[PDB]
Amino acid sequence: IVGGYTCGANTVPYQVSLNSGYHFCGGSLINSQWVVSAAHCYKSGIQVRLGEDNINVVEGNEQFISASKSIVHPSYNSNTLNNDIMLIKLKSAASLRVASISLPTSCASAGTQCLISGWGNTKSSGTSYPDVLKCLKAPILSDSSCKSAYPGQITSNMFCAGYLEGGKDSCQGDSGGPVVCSGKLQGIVSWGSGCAQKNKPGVYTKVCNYVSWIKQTIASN
Amino acid sequence: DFCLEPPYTGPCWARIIRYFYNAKAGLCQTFVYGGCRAKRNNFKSAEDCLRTCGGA
Ligand SMILES: [Ca+2]
Repeated sequence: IVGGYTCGANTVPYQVSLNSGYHFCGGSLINSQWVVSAAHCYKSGIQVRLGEDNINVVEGNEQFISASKSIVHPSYNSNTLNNDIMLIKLKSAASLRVASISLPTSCASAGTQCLISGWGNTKSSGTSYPDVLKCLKAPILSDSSCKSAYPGQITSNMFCAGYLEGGKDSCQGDSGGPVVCSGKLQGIVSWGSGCAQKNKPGVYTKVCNYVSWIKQTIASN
Repeated sequence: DFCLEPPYTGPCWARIIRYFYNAKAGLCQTFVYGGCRAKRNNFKSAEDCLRTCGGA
C-alpha cells in the first residue's frame, strides 16, 4: 500500500496473509473455512495466516492454517486477467481479531469510498515492505475513466479505484487483498501500472459479479 | 536470447520470488514477480534457471 496508514492491530479482522515461506499475497476471510483472493496468487503449499498484524513476529493472536483446496475461477484468463478470483478452503476452520467479511448484496457505484488493506510495498519508486498492516481509503472510479486509463483492457469484471493524482495505490504484495465498501467485500486487489502513478489507478476484481459462484462453490466443496 | 532479457515483474501485484539469469554476473538471481504475464527469463528455482540459461 503506497501512501496509506497503519490500520492498527487487528482492526481489519478479515485480512489474511497467504504464506509460502514468505508473504506473497493477501486475502479475505468470508467464513470460518473459506478465503477469497486473486487467481494469479495461485500457488501450491499455501499456508493462510490469520489474526496477523506484524507478519514478521509471532504476537499470539495468530492462527496458521494450511489450505486444503484452492479453487481458481474456471474462466480465469492469465493473459487478459479476466475473472481473477480464487477460493481457498482452510484445512480446518478458523476460531472466529479474526472475523469474516460479508459478500455484497449489490454492486457499488462510482464515488463510493472503500478501505484497501495489505502488507505490500509502500514505496512507489523503491522498495519497503512493512511489518504491520497498511490501510488506504480510496473512491471507486467510473467505468468510463477506468477504460480511459487502460484502453481495451478493462472488462465488465474489473473496476478502478484510487486517485488520478497518483501517490496512493496498491503495490507488490497487496494482490488478493480486500477492497471493502460499506462493510461489504466489493473488490480484490488485482493489477495496475507500477504503483501510485499519476493517471493510472489500480484495477480490482468486481466481487459483486461472483457472489452466486462463490456461494455455490463454497457449499459444494 | 531470452536469457539475456532483464527480469519482468509484470502488472499484477503479488510478491512472488522467482529467478532470472543475470548474464552480467553470470549467475541466476532472485527478483519479485507480480504473478502474471511472465516472460521466459523467470524460473521457480535456481537449478531450473542454470539448466536453461547457464552460461549464456
Ligand atoms: Ca505476527
